[PDB]
Amino acid sequence: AEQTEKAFLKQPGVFLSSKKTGKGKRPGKGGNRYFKSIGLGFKTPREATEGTYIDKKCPFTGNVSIRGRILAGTCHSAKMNRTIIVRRNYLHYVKKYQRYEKRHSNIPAHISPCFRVKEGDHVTIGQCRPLSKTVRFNVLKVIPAGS
Amino acid sequence: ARGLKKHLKRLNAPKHWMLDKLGGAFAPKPSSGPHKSRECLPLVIILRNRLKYALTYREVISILMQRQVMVDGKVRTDKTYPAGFMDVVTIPKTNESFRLLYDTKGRFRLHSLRDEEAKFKLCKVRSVQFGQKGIPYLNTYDGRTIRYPDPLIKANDTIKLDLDSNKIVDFIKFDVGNVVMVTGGRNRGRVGILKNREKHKGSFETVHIQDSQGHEFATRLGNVFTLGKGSKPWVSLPKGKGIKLSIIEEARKRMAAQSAT
Amino acid sequence: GISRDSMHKRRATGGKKKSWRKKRKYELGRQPANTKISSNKTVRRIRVRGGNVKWRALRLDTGNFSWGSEAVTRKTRILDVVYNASNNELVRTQTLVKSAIVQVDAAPFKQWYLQHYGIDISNHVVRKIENRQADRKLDSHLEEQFASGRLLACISSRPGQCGRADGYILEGKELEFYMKKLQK
RNA sequence: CCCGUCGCUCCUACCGAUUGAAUGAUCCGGUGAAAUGUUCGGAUCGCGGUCGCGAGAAGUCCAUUGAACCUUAUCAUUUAGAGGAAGGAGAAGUCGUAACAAGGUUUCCGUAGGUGAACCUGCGGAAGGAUCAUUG
RNA sequence: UCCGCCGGCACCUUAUGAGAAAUCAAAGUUUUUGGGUUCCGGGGGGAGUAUGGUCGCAAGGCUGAAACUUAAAGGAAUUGAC
RNA sequence: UGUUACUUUGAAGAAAUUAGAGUGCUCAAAGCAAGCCUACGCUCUGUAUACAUUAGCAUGGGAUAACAUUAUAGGAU
RNA sequence: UACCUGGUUGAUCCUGCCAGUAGUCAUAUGCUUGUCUCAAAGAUUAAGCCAUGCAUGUGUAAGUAUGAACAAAUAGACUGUGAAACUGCGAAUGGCUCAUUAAAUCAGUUAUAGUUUGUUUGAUGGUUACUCGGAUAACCGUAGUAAUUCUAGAGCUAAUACGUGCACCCCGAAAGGGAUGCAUUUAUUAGAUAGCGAUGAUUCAUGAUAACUCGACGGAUCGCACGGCCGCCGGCGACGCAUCAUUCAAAUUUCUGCCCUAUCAACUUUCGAUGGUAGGAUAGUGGCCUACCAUGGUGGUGACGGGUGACGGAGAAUUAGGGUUCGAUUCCGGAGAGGGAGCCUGAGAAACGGCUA
Ligand SMILES: [K+]
Ligand SMILES: [K+]
Ligand SMILES: [K+]
Ligand SMILES: [K+]
Ligand SMILES: [K+]
Ligand SMILES: [K+]
Ligand SMILES: [K+]
Ligand SMILES: [K+]
Ligand SMILES: [K+]
Ligand SMILES: [K+]
Ligand SMILES: [K+]
Ligand SMILES: [Mg+2]
Ligand SMILES: [Mg+2]
Ligand SMILES: [Mg+2]
Ligand SMILES: [Mg+2]
Ligand SMILES: [Mg+2]
Ligand SMILES: [Mg+2]
Ligand SMILES: [Mg+2]
Ligand SMILES: [Mg+2]
Ligand SMILES: [Mg+2]
Ligand SMILES: [Mg+2]
Ligand SMILES: [Mg+2]
Ligand SMILES: [Mg+2]
Ligand SMILES: [Mg+2]
Ligand SMILES: [Mg+2]
Ligand SMILES: [Mg+2]
Ligand SMILES: [Mg+2]
Ligand SMILES: [Mg+2]
Ligand SMILES: [Mg+2]
Ligand SMILES: [Mg+2]
Ligand SMILES: [Mg+2]
Ligand SMILES: [Mg+2]
Ligand SMILES: [Mg+2]
Ligand SMILES: [Mg+2]
Ligand SMILES: [Mg+2]
Ligand SMILES: [Mg+2]
Ligand SMILES: [Mg+2]
Ligand SMILES: [Mg+2]
Ligand SMILES: [Mg+2]
Repeated sequence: AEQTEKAFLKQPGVFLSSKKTGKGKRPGKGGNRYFKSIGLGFKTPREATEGTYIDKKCPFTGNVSIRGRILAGTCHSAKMNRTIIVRRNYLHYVKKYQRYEKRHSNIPAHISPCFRVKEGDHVTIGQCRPLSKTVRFNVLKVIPAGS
Repeated sequence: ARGLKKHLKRLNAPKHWMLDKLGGAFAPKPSSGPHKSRECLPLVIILRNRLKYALTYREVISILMQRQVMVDGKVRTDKTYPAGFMDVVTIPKTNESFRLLYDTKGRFRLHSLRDEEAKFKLCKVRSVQFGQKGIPYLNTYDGRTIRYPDPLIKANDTIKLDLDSNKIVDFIKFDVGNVVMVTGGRNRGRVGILKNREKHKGSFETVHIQDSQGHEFATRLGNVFTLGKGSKPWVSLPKGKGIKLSIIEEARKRMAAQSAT
Repeated sequence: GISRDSMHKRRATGGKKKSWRKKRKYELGRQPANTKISSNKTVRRIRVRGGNVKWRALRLDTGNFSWGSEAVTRKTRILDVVYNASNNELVRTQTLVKSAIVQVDAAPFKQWYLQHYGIDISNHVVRKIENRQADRKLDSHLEEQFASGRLLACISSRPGQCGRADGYILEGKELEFYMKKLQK
């Protein structure tokens, strides 16, 4: 099961030992799994609504809100645990020569278990509060490469 | 800095105050109050620079310390009190009463009021939410909090406030077709009819306003202030009536004035 | 003193950060409370930013614990720390921290259970007690530890911040998870 | 017109034994003030019924932050140095005559050896040659 | 042997072209300035020297300064003198 | 609902400085004043406006250009 | 003003530099100098060292007067003025400087649904008490020391100082009892649908319930005016406590953007480097820190390191256009107070005209 850490992982505020049944109640009540819509036209993946993973940093089932800048890029590294490096490609204008030069920036981003990603895939990241020393973004959508 | 700044350098003061740059090294630092420091007019400016009643910083203190000036029906003795948009300033000795309204060039104008019209003001609703004990309340952009508001009142609406009973007399819902005034930005002081509302999720909302002469200009929702329902404002406007003339048109009027005057 | 600034840290690239200012008071830290279980209660008042107050508990012996399934909360004595997911060394030192698994006295809850269900683990009174007994269900694992007089509980408060050690009685799969860790 | 050695004076830089020197910074290590938290301690004061209750200094214990000093090490900058040795400048030094004419052995490039000095010679190459030319 | 096509090493005449000119059918289509792209130069010396790095058994190769010095050095062409 | 660059318009955007409108400090560099008539005053006196790379935000345009995509359609209906 | 001229030859056309020409809110220096207006001025080398003086104190009708203080009056608590002293507040602004600092500061542009915020402004604070207790300053009088707003002991007496204190649910023989303001801490529960609020988006605002805390909270304060009912009731203010919103702000934070150097090509990670889980700490997010686990993170699109006689910007000089150079200095932001470090007070300081080493 998802219980792989030394502590017992559970969603805060969801009581799993209630005598009554959660049938016919909203998410997060009656022991039902909690999930939410982040707005901005993004859809909640089915893997997050019907999943069993616990991730307090998940934008859909965690305790993090999306607000600020929405960015897009390509997955550059997917070797960390629930974190990826997103490469953003842009052109920098050189004024004196009236021409452009290719530049890039690596933006660390948290990816919830509901998303499947591989190097080269296109991802959309929404800004959130600092999650680590360098992570300030959360993956919101993944488009497989060649699709 | 290790705390709060208590001084305002004269060149750093808001431009709409129209303070001469060589008048001194400092400008009146607006005190905390209902209006923001960048969107207000301190009483010292009003009494000395606008009305000429006081000739010096010292004389303003004398006038206020005699309790001869009232803002929104209450006596104010603070020289740097932040009087702002729609505030009513009353001077019983001179029998004068003014409302702070932006002229078409974006500067505060002391619009003289009649005695009857000086008994109320317009306020823009900031938000409506439940307070302690589940009691609903609304707060405005002039620092006022009103409990038990009408359930129909929502954010961005305008409420007519009576300065005597201190109660909401009437309110205007924020909707397309009403007459509004711009209270900030490039188009500050312009009056027109709200024609459209463009919403952008997660971003500022843009509102398109059409002038009575057909001129259309845009601005942010935060800079709009509804003045009346339909096309008639509930308050008296200055001579310009929010009509912004081009520099060519303004120059044309000046040339004609010299010929006649 | 203790500081929470990032100046001393390396950059994400690995390069060093040359210092450009001294430590600020608004980014300070303080010594850990290291709250311990002891009958000599001691909580020291700490003045924090803004003139507010924090309560730092050095020693605690009782806590306010809630039985979630029964929706009853009672003050009970803290007996022992049995498991800690962060550092096992905090268990043998009997340190009270949030999310630590502890054993609490079961006596306060037994009295309520007898007073509520009329069971050990006046005409109108018996009328309702039997009515409530129809929908009475008690977990076997939870009942087994009532005999010993100790209930496994998890601390949900922060003794070093609020000065109190409150929690809830373990039950359901959470109880199964932790009791397996203690089965050695 | 003009090349180099040698001889004389001056200027700039380089090499150089001296485990060169000085100065500054940094790393590790050692020692470690003060403060804070903790432990113990209970001078002393107050309040109740010669026992209790409360407050509490000096000092002490452990930990934390951590100046400062002292090693080795590394780096940076500046600098002395017997002697060796490069370049340049300095009206009118010595020895030749290598380059410019087919410059009197056509010149030059790469490479190798040799000679007071320019230079000489071997091998391959170039014309920037002194030949745009033999269907004779 | 004759005509023609594509490709190659070149040559001859010519200026409507270019260039400081010698000369070039490209070294042309450039102040009427822009097809794409790589390398590379910034007065003459000091100097392809010093130093560090790197390659080589060595010979040396590749990379490569400064102090200082100097009003010229140099390219093409013209008339003389030799 | 493939993603961008580009372009158009707009919103936001400190003052001072720069450009610039008005104004006879005697001129000028400046300043932000003043003007009008002769009353217990007036002109609601004036203290405009433009510019402000790049990046970001929002409308219109889709030529040029970049990336992505295509036939065992996981196609459209 | 979209400009050139001298210099290589016997003479010529070139390349090419040297020299000349003009400006600088550009410094120094030389000589000269009548008037008006305007005006920079120990930045550059030494953020080197400093004699002396001054630069932060503060009183309203409204906290506390028995000066053995003054003035004016004449059996009363005081109630004309008021030094001193306690209490309160401020001294975290301003001013000065540019040493450190190269994605750092900073600029435009974001976020706080990630926090604190004296004050201002608005609203909101339940159904011995005819007023408690003990101290202390000024004052008074014994003093010590070479000496300092260095210091000890005794006698007095105040408070808006200090310490106190009137101030629906459960149990149940439906009586009675418990809890019952606000705040604090935890858990359960509601917060719909398309009675029931808001957002692009929150188990959010907020409600109910079970308990919890040894809660600086819920006025033992002051001025003026005197009235209305027959002892009762009552006006206009001042000051203060708590909560929310607001204002004044901070902190942290998103995206893009910075000069020379490769004779700097690898750097980071035992002792945090990148990320995960659980805690600790913080006003709060976060390797900010601890334990455990994973092996990541950056780099010719120049990481890392080095140089800067490098604070950044608004801007300044010169500019046909493009551009080049400069930006210590009055506006904004940051940083420092001989070098480090630590800390108290406080709403706010890692403060230096505060303290400790
Ligand atoms: K600050
Ligand atoms: K020869
Ligand atoms: K020859
Ligand atoms: K030979
Ligand atoms: K041919
Ligand atoms: K203060
Ligand atoms: K910024
Ligand atoms: K910058
Ligand atoms: K934190
Ligand atoms: K972590
Ligand atoms: K204070
Ligand atoms: Mg300051
Ligand atoms: Mg928003
Ligand atoms: Mg010869
Ligand atoms: Mg011969
Ligand atoms: Mg010869
Ligand atoms: Mg030819
Ligand atoms: Mg060209
Ligand atoms: Mg050269
Ligand atoms: Mg030019
Ligand atoms: Mg000559
Ligand atoms: Mg020159
Ligand atoms: Mg005092
Ligand atoms: Mg550097
Ligand atoms: Mg950045
Ligand atoms: Mg809630
Ligand atoms: Mg954490
Ligand atoms: Mg660790
Ligand atoms: Mg600079
Ligand atoms: Mg510097
Ligand atoms: Mg500057
Ligand atoms: Mg400097
Ligand atoms: Mg200065
Ligand atoms: Mg400044
Ligand atoms: Mg400081
Ligand atoms: Mg000094
Ligand atoms: Mg200090
Ligand atoms: Mg000083
Ligand atoms: Mg100071």
